[PDB]
Amino acid sequence: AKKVQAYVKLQVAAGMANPSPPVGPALGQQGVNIMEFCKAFNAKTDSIEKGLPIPVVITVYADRSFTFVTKTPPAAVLLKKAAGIKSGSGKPNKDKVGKISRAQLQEIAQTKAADMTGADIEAMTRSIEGTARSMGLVVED
Amino acid sequence: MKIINIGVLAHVDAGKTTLTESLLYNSGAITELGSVDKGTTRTDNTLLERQRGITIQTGITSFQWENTKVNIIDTPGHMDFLAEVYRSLSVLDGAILLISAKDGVQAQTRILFHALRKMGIPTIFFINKIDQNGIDLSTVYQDIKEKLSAEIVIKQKVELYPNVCVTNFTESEQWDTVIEGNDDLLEKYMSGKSLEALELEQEESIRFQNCSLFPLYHGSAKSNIGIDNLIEVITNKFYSSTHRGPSELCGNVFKIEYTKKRQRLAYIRLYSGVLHLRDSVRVSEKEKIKVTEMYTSINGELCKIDRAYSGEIVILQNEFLKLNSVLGDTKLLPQRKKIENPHPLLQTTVEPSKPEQREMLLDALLEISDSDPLLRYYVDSTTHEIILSFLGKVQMEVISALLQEKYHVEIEITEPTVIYMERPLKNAEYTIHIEVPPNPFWASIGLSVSPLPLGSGMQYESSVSLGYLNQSFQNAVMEGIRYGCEQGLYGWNVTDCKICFKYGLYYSPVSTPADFRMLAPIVLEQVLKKAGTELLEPYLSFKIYAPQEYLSRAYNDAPKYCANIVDTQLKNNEVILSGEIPARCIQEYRSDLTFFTNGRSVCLTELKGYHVTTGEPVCQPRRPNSRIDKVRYMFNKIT
Amino acid sequence: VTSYIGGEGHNLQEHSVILIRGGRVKDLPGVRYHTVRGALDCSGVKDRKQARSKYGVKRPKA
Amino acid sequence: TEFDVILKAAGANKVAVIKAVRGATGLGLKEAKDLVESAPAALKEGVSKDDAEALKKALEEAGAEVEVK
Repeated sequence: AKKVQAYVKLQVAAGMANPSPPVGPALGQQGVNIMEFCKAFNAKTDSIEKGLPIPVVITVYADRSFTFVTKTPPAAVLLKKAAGIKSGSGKPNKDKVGKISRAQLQEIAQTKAADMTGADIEAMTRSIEGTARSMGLVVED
Repeated sequence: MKIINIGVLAHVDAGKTTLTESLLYNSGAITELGSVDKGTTRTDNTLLERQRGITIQTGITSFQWENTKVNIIDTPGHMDFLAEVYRSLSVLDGAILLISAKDGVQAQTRILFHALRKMGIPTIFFINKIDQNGIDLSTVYQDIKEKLSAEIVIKQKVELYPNVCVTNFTESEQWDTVIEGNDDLLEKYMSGKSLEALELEQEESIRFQNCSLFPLYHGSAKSNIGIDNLIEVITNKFYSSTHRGPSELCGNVFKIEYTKKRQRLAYIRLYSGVLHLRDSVRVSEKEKIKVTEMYTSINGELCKIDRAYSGEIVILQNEFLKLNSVLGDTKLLPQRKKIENPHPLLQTTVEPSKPEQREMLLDALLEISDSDPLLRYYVDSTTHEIILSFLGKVQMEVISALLQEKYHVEIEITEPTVIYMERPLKNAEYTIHIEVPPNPFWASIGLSVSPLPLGSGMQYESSVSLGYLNQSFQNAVMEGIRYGCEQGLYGWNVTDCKICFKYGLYYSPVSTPADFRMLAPIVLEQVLKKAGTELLEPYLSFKIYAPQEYLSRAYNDAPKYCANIVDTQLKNNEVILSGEIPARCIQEYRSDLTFFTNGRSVCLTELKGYHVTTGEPVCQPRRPNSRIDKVRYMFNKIT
Repeated sequence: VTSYIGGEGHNLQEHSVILIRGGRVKDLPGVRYHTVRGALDCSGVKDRKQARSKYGVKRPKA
Repeated sequence: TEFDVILKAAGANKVAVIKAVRGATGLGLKEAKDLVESAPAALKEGVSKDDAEALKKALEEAGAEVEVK
C-alpha cells in the first residue's frame, strides 16, 4: 500500500469522452497519454449510467499505464435529477431553495456505502443528509 | 588533389573558432605572426568584429597540412543569427564541433549538432579547453554520450595534469561497437580472437562515411597539447575532394559580404570542373557573366589565383550574384534548412535619425540584404515604419554596430504598429438625409450598420429595391463604405462590419455615382459614432517547448503573461504546452523562455483570431484619413 | 520635379528610386513629367493588355 | 516471475547471440563478446518469464542452446 505519489480525484462528467476544456492539462500533467482518459475511461462508464461525474484513482506509474479503482460519485451532483432542481446553495438559510425527505435520501445512502466508511448505516445516513443542509436544503424528517 | 573544408561548430560561445586560429600556426609558417591572445588576427576580416569579442559572421582562411588542402571557417556559433552558420554547411561536408568542458556540450550547441545530422555529412567532437579546472575528464565526457544520443566513442583519452596523451588509447576490448553494425565487421566479430586495430579502421572508415559517430578528440588548444596531432586526423578522417576537371564546370554561391574595399565579392565553391580566368560562364540570370577577378581567401592575406581547383571555394567579384545561384547550371544537391524555426523573431522598429539623413539609412537596409541571406524587411505600415525580419538580442547589436561603421545612421524602435481592429459596439439608426439640407452630393442613402460576431469581418447587402438601388451606381455605395472601413473615429481599422443599406432617395438630374460614394463614407463615420467605439487586439496562439523540470517555472510566467492557460502534453523529457497570448505582449514572451528555460526554451506561433478586446482607455492610433476628396466636410459633421 | 504617376495604382512608397520621362500632363499645375512604369523598382500596372509597351508590362505567358 | 535466463552456449550462430545479449541490457559489444567467452553464464536474473521466453525463443532461431532457471 504505497502512499502518495501522483494520484488525483478530478474529472468532470463521465459521458464527456476525452475532456479538454474542463480538465485538459491536469490529467496530462504526468507522463500518461491524453488517449488514456477516453478509450479506457469509458470502459467502466458503459457499465452504468453515462454523464455522472465519478471520481477515480489515478496512481500513475513509470510503466506507461496505471492501476485504477472506480469509486462513488459525489452527493452534490446526485442532488439534481433526484432532487428535481439543478441548483443548490448560494442562499442557504436565507430562503428554502428546495426540500426532499429522509425516507428517500436514506434509501440512496447504502448505494454509496461501498465507498463510505461507517460502522452502521444509520451513522452514514445523517453524514450524507447533513451535506444537503450545507446546500440550504431542509430534509423532511 | 584538394581536400574537404573543415567544420567550425563552436556552439554556445565555445571559442572553437578561436582554436581554428591555432591551426594556422601548425600549418605555418614559413612567415607568419603565429596569432595572439584575444583579437588578434585569425582572419578577423571586417572591422568591429574582434573588438566585439566575436565575429559578426562566419569567416574563412587558407590552410594546408599533410600535403593536402585544409580550408575551414568559424565560428557562427555566437547568438543569435545562427541560421547564417547553416549556410556554411554547404561550404564543406566536414564538421568539427567543439563541445564545452562545462557539464558536457552546451544545449545551444545541441541544436547545431542535431542540425548536422540533417546535413548528411560527418562530424566529430573535440575536447576544447581540456587544460582547465573542473573539466569532465571522466564525468563530463559521459554527458556527450547522453547528448549525442548515439554510440560515438573517443579514439583516445587522458587525464591531466601536465600530460596530454592522445595516441596512447584507445577503446580497448569494449571499443569497436560501431564495427559491430557494419555487415563486414560484424562477421569478423563472430570469428573471435584478437585482431589489429588497423583492421577495424577499415570498417570504421565505412561507418565514418555515414557519419555514424563523432571522431574522438581531446586537449585544449591553449595548452598546446594534442591541438596539432588531432589536426592530422582531420586530414585523414576528412573525405577526399571530388577532383575531376572533366567539365562542364558547375557550382553554386555560398556566402558574400560587402567589404568597404570590395565593394562586392560573392564567393562560391566549384561543385565540378574549373573556370578559366577572364572567361564567360553560365549563371541563374540566363546571361553571360565572366569572372573578371578571383582569389583564394588565404588566412594570412588575400591572394589571387589564375583558376580555382575543382572542389575549391574562393571569393570572386561580379556585377550581380543572387544567393544560392547555380554556377552551371546546375548543381544537383539536396538538404534541409531553416532560420532557427522563426518567420519573425520579434520585429523591432529602427527609424533613422534626422528628417533626411534617416532616408539614406534605408538604403543601408538594402545592404543588410547583401550580407546574411536570412534577412527581410518591408514598409507595410502607412508610416513606413521599419520591420526587420532579424531576431535575437545580441544579433541585433551587429546590425546596430554595422550602422555605426558601414553607414552613418541609427534608430531605436520596438513597439511596432498596434494592429488594432476596432469594431462598433452596437447597431443604431442613421441616415444621410434627403434633398439639400445639406451638403454635396445631393445623393444620399441611410446606412444602418449592425453588430457582428468577432472575426466575421466586413459585410453589406443591397436592401434597397430596384431601380432605386441602382444596378451600377449602387456599387459605389459599397466601394465608398469600404473607404470608411480604413479607420474608425479613433483611427482604428474597421472590423465586424454589417452595414445593411436601406433608404436612398436621390434626384436624377443632378445625381452622380460619385455623389452616392461620397455621402456613403459619411454614413459610416456617423453610424460609427453611435457605435461608441470597441477596441480589440489579436491573440494568436503560441505553443512552446520547455524542459519538464523547468516546466513548473513556466507557470510563473503565465501570471505575468496576458495569455490564458491552454492544453499541452509532455513528450518524454521534453515538454510543451499550447498557449495563446496577445501579439502586443507576445514579442516579450520570447525573452521569458530565454531566461526561465535556461537555454532550453523554444516556442512558435502565428497570428489568428481577430477577437480580443482589452483595456484600458481604448487608445487609438492616429490618423485617418487624409489626401482624399471632400474630407474637410466631415469636420462639419462633428458640429 | 514632381512627375505624375501613370497607370492604375503603384507599389511606390516614400523613397523607391524610379526612372523619369518627360512630357507635360496638361492638367496638374507644377507637373511637366511622367514616371516610367515598368522601370527599376517601379513595377508595372497589374493585368495590362492593350498598349502594354507603355508602363513596361510584358507579353503574357498564356 | 523471476526465472533465470542462463545461456549454456552461443551455439553455431554465436554472432546472432551477440545482438540478443546486447539488446538484453544495453551492454557493449566488446563486453557482450567477452561474456560469450564467459559462458556458461546467466543473461539475466529476476526477469519475468514472459520476457525471458522471448529472448530464449529468439535463441532457438539462432540454433543456440539455453538453460531456463
